[PDB]
Amino acid sequence: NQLDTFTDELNQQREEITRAIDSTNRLLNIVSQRNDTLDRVLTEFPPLIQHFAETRDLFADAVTALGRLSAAADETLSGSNANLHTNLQNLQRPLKQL
Amino acid sequence: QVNSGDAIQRWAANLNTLAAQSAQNDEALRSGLQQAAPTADQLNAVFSDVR
Amino acid sequence: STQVNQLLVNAQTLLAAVNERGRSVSLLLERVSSVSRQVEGFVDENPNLNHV
Amino acid sequence: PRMPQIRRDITGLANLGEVYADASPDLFDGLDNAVTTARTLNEQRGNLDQA
Amino acid sequence: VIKNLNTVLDTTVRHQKQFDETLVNFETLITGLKNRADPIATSVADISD
Amino acid sequence: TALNEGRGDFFAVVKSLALFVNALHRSDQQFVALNNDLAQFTNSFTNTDQ
Repeated sequence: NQLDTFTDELNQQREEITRAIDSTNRLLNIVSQRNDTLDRVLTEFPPLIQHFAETRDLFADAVTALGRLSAAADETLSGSNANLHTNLQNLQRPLKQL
Repeated sequence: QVNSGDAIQRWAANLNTLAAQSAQNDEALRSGLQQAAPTADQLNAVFSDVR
Repeated sequence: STQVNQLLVNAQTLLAAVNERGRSVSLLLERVSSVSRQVEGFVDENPNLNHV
Repeated sequence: PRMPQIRRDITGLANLGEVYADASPDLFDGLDNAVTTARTLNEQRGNLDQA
Repeated sequence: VIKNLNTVLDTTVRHQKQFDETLVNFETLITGLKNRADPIATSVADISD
Repeated sequence: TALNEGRGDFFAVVKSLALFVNALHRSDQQFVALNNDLAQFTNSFTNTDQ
């Protein structure tokens, strides 16, 4: 009885099974024809990832230091753009006459 | 993974584009690294002189 | 598997934290290219700066 | 008793396969160029650390 | 399906040691970056600005 | 006979995939969020061609 129920349930999904088989076939065909790319990835990416994991702290420190510099630089260059422009525009003539 | 198909396709295409742009300028990338190594030290020296 | 799950959830957290500042990250490359061009032009067009 | 879940898994597997088939070529081209730039970075690990 | 899957799987098996180590290394890197994500994101935004 | 000769490997696959899925199934929405955030983050650098 249980085999009858199980076989009925599986037979009711035959179209979905065929579609899944076709989809897996297409994906695996594309991956098989890029197997060379897969080999080239697995030969050279794991060392890069390992070294990045070795120096994650240094990278984070570099990014944070650059951000610390850039926040102050941005506030200075945003609070002194228009004022510097106007001061230079006004001081052009005294510079020329001097 | 199925419900986010558009997102994975979009970032796959964007990864393709970014990787192509980065690979087409390989010598530019090497020169950028080789010049970024001592220029930051020189900038640090200049700033520490006028600290 | 534990490492894979932790990697995926931490990557989601990191990407969510990074791209909340969408405008600045979306313009980082344009702005760095623009400032590079401006600095190059400023140094190029003023060759008398050293004597000054 | 877990047969509706089996049907859900099969349908999701088919849909995920279709999405991955759509997104695969871009991913693999990006992986090729990423291998190029990754070899570039590996050849200058010391320069990157100094930077 | 059998042929292509076998090809890909033996390709992965040839680099089984590296494929095993890269998951751990990537998890370590991603965790280390996530523990400082907010300062990192703030720094990136400040650099762009 | 073909299945029985590889029966041990197949059930090792079943156990290992059970561990994998049991440790990864709780974060389905976090995975959707990860994919969307990755798409947005990559879109942040591919607004133009170059």
